[PDB]
Parts: sequence; C-alpha cells; structure tokens
Amino acid sequence: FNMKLAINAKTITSGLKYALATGNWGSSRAGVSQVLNRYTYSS
Amino acid sequence: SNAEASRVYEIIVESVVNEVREDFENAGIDEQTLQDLKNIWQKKLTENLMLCLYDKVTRTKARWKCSLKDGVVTINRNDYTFQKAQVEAEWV
Amino acid sequence: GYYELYRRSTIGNSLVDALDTLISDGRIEASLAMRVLETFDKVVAETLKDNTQSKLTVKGNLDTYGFCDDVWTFIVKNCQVTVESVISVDKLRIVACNSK
Amino acid sequence: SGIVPTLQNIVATVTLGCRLDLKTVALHARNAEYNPKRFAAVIMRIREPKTTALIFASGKMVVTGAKSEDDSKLASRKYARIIQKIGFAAKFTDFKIQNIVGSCDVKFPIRLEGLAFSHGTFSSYEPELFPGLIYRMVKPKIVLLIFVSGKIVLTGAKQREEIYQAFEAIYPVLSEFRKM
Amino acid sequence: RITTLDETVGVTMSHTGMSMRSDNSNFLKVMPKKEILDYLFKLFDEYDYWSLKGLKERTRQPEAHLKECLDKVATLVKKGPYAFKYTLRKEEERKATLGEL
Amino acid sequence: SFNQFVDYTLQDIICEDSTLILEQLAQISRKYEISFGKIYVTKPMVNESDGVTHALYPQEARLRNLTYSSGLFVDVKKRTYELKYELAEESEGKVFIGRLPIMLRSKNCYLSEATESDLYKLKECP
Amino acid sequence: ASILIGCRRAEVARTFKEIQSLIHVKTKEFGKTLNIMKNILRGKSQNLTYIPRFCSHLGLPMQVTTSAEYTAKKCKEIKEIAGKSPITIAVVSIYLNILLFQIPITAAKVGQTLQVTEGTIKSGYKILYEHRDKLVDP
Repeated sequence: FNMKLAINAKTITSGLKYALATGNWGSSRAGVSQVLNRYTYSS
Repeated sequence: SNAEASRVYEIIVESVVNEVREDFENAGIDEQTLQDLKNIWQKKLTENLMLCLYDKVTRTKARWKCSLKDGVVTINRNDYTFQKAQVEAEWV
Repeated sequence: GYYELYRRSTIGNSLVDALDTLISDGRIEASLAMRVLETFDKVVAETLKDNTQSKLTVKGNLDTYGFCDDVWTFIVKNCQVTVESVISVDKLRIVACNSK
Repeated sequence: SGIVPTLQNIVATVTLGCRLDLKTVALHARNAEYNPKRFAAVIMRIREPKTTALIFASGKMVVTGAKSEDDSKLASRKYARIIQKIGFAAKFTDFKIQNIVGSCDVKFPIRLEGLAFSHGTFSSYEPELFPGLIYRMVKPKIVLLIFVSGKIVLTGAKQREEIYQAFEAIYPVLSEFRKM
Repeated sequence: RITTLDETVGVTMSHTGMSMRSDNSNFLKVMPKKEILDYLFKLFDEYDYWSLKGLKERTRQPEAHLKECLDKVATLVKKGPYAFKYTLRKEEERKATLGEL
Repeated sequence: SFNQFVDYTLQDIICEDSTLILEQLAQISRKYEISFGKIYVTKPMVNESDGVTHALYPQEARLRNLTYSSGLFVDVKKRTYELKYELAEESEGKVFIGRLPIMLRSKNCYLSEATESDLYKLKECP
Repeated sequence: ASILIGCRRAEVARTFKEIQSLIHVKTKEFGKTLNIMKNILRGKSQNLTYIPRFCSHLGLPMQVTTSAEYTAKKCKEIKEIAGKSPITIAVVSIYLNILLFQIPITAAKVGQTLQVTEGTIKSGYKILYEHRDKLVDP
C-alpha cells in the first residue's frame, strides 16, 4: 500500500478539465460551457 | 578469583538439592543420603575452558568478534561466572 | 531443552563425581542420578541467566575456530581477559551453544 | 604504460569423486564451519596458501581466495588430502580455474561520462547506482570496472593472458578520456 | 470555511509528486526416524486425530517431512470438526521394521 | 455563487461520505478505515514538464495553452481495527487529490485582490 | 525501467529513488533489468536537469537556481571525488548556493525534505567550501 498509487489525481483533474472543455455533463446535459464572446465589451 | 562465582555455585547447590529432594523421597532413598550428596559435591568442589551461549559471531578478514552470554570459565585455577562476554580475536 | 554442556564445568564435574560415588560406593539408586543431572542442567541455566552481573572481555590470537550442529568452538592463545581486573591466559578453549 | 595488472582472486572447481558426510567433515576438519540451515556446504579453510573451500555432499568442491594459479592447485590438492585423511575415498580430479580477477592503477583520473557516451554499446554507467563504469569487452570477453580515480578491475577470465589482453586493449581508451 | 495554503507552492507540489520520501508510516504494509515414526504411530492409536503441528512439536522436524511419511500410514480429513488432521487405517512390528531400516 | 461553492461545498461533499472501512476476516476478524478531513485549496499553480512548479498568472496562462487551476489537498487519517480494538497512522498526511479550475476575479485567483496599476503590471485590463 | 528510459529519452530527469517511490523494485534487481533493456535498445539501432527540479521542492528564487547550475558545472570540472553519484553533488551545490544567500533552510530541513543524509550534506560542504574561490559567478 502506497498513497500515491491508491489516489489517482487525473480522475478528478482530467475529469473536470474534460467536462468544461466539452461542456457535456454526463448526454444528460450539453453546451453548458461556451467560449466567451469578445466581439465587443457589451457582447 | 571471583566472589560472584562462589555465590552462583552456592545458589546452584542449594537450588538443586531442594528440587532433587522430591525425587529422592519418591525413590525412598534417604534424606541423609541427599545430605551426603550435598556434602560430597561441595567437598569435591572445595583447564581454561569457557562454557556458554552465543548471541552473535562475525568475521571480517581475519578478525573475529563474538557476543557470548550466561557462562562460566576456569582461568588459571580460578572460576568466573558472567552475564555477557565479548571476544575479539585475530586469526592468521 | 537445556544443554548438558555445563556438566563439564568445575561445579558440573564435581556433581558427576559425587553421584558416581553414591552409586558405586553405596547402593544409591542410579537413574535417579540422571534425574539429578537433568535438574542441574536447568538450574545452572537459570542461575547464570538471572544471577550474574560480570561482563568479560577476551582479546588474543585465534588459534582455531569451528562450527557444526549449532555449536561454536574457539581456541584463543596469548589472551588478556578483563573482568568488569586483567588476567592473562596462554590457551583458552571456548564452547558456545546457540542462544536461540 | 608500463603497468601490468595484479591478480587478486582465483576461483576453481574440483571433483572429489565420492559422496561426503558433511557433519563428519565439519567435525573432523581443523578449520571448518557448517550450518545446514544457512548454506549446504562445509566452509573449510587452510592457512597456506590462504584460501577457503566450499565442500558439498556430492563431493564437488569450490576453492576460492588464491592469488595465483599455482596457489589455487596447491590449496586444492591440500583440501583433497584433508578429505582423504578424514576417511573418504576422495580423488583429486578435474581441477579447473573458472574465474580470475585482476586490478591495477593507471595513475590518472578518468572521464566516465565521456567514455560511456563514446563506448556506449559496451558501457554501462549509472553513478547513483554504482560509481564505476561497467565495460563489457568483446575480445577477449572480459568485464572491466572503471573508476574516476583511475583504479581498474578486470574479471571473467579463464586464463591470465585474457586479463593482460583486456588491459592492453583498454589503456588507449582510458588515456583518451583522462582528466590530467 | 476553507483555508488557502499561502506557501511558495513549490514545497506543496514536491510533496505531491514523487518526493524521494517513502515509508514513514505503516498501513497494510503486509530421536531418529525409526523411533520418531514409531512414537508417532503410538500417538495415532492414542489419538484418532492429530496435526502436523502436534507431530512437529513432538518430532522437532519440518512439517514437510512429517507430511510425507504420514501420507503412507495416515490419511487426511479436511471436513468436520477434526478437519486438517490425519486419521489411521502390528505397531510393535512396525517399530522393529523402522529400527531395521 | 462560485465562491460559496469553493468555501462550503467542497468541505461538505468530502465530509458527507468520507468514511470508508475495510472488513478483514481471519481464522480474528479485522477492520481498516480511511477518513477524509479538512480539505485544503491552494493558490493557482502550474507544473512544468521538467517538474518545476510555480505560480500562474492568467496572462501567461492564456499564452501557453494552460489550464488555470489550483491544487487540492485532503487530510487522510488511516486507521486499523482488530473487533473495535484500535491500534494506525495519523496527522503527519496532506494528500493531493487533483486540480480545480478557478474562476477569475473570484476569491481564489490572484487577481481578485489586485489594484489598478497592479493589474497593469500583470497586463489584465481593469 | 521503461518509465525511467522514457524519462531519459525525454530529457526529463527522475531519480532512481523517485521511481523507487512509485514502485518497489528492490533496487539492484532494477539496475540489472535497466541495463539489459538499455542493451536491447542499442541493439535495435547529466545531473544538471535535476538542479532546477530540486529548487522547486524548496521554492527557491531563479537566481538561486542559475547560481546552482554554474556551481554544478564548475564542481564537475574541478573533479575531486568525481561526485559520488550526482544526487549528492546537486544537493550540496544547492546548499552552498543557498548559504551564500541569506535565505534559511538550515540543514536538517533540506536533508529531510530532499532525502539526503545530513552527514552527507555537511561532508560535501567542507570540500565544496575549500573550492569557494573559483565558483563565484560575479
């Protein structure tokens, strides 16, 4: 038993990173994340 | 010359005799026979040999080291009893 | 249990000699003599374990050594022995049985 | 140059030809050790030539510690005589040297990393694991341990000339990678 | 609340990854044969069930050697209260045969 | 909303189900148990390939194709039972579970405390 | 083995001890396997990187790191003990560089943190101190 092997960080890390990249919460949800519009400060 | 030795010896004689008494009484021999054994043994008791137990023995090149325990030695007609002993000897 | 090596000691030989006499000289039950020696083996062991304080130091030339059947035999020549006094011995024979 | 390697250890094998009772052997030999629980052989020793023998029940024997081939055969015959004297029908046969170790000093420091890079296929160097460079020579097939200090160890030889051959072959390389 | 570690952040990461530091805690770290065999057989008439442990305690020999000979005299029962214990199937003649061999 | 999630939700989620026990049987039965304590969040950081680790300010974060995140640590206490008998190793661990993206201007990111000219040094238009 | 290889081939560096912390390989057995694998790769035909990584563990300033780099190159050229594995030299080189500067790690903290025997760091320090003359970048 060694803690580093027991806990796998990319589970959480790459999980969230993935989700926000694709914006699919599951599909059970999609398009939740969207790249910001910098067209104009109003936009 | 050692005093602890004579004390140990005394403990041995006294301890053995009392324990042996049961068997002596069982064999229906004689209390005074037991007493004789005691007196003769102590009488006899009045060649550079050490009898003991070893904990560890090591060697490096021709150098030996030994950790001895619970023993008795007769060196130059004198008796010593010890708890521990360290031996540092050089072989050729 | 209990090794019979201590019978070769001064106190051990004396016991042997005493018993041998009671057997031969008298008519004292042999076999019982063995029972006694079995007691001796145990007593010397516990006594040397619980009733000793001395620490010895032996330094000299190793003339001979040997090992077989859990027994180490050493023969030290021209050695100085330190009790807790300094003694010198031309030839010392050591016989040691496994503590475990 | 001028340096010639010094032999440091010779390992040999000998067939006694008969089965042995190890307790008997250990008991009768003047300088023997035998603990069945640790290793299955009597470890016997003689003072001249100073060597150590590993004696097996099959009657096979390994003799090590000698500094010369002469000393190896001499000490081997001696161990065989001891077995005979103890009473077995032993015979001194099949004496064969299996390994010769040699060493020397080139007297200058060596750049191990450069050598390892240059002679990569024969070299192995991991200073954190072991400080010396392990050089596996093709002809002769000898293994050399090379140290920063300039001390050299040569091993794996069956004949003395191979130790000498390897050093002669390695010297130019050690020179090429000197520090001063 | 939740506390934000303010350090140089290098130390924390060093502990996170391979740190060159290990252990420091432990969790889930995880008589001759003639008389010997004769004596053991007298035990078998004395005990219909016994163990290699009881036999090794008596014979002071490795259980592996005890298991070999017992396979000849005794058989093993692995089921029931006596499970993992050998049961039997003249004794003086066997002892004299052991003395001869 | 994000700030409330960071302060309260992480602590509550970890606390709600942390305790897990292993049941060990022997023939004496045994337990092993691991609990999760106060969680710890860092400031935003970056792990470079070589392994050098350093703080991350968002500008560079954009330029280098990075993810702006802080690490998370958890206090793991491990216990062993033998059956409620309690032996175990505790305190001494602070464990890295993974990285959490961090919304800019939130309490966690470095910019939320910045001032005007401060921001200008970091080149994030106020 | 294959991991440590890919580290090497990737110009990244990881210590035998580090990987040894991810996996229990028993050590010496590992060296033999690694060497045979290395031989196979050739058949199929550098401490410096460690220095910044260590600073990270201590969170040291950049100047400290580059100072340490100059120190490592200078120490290797001056020879004298050849390094006794790179790890001791990298850590001692640091210990010098930091002690040049006012920033305390003291000693036991770096010996613990970086897993180098305190006696080792001080021993390296005496010899390194002797050559303080030529190691000075400015």
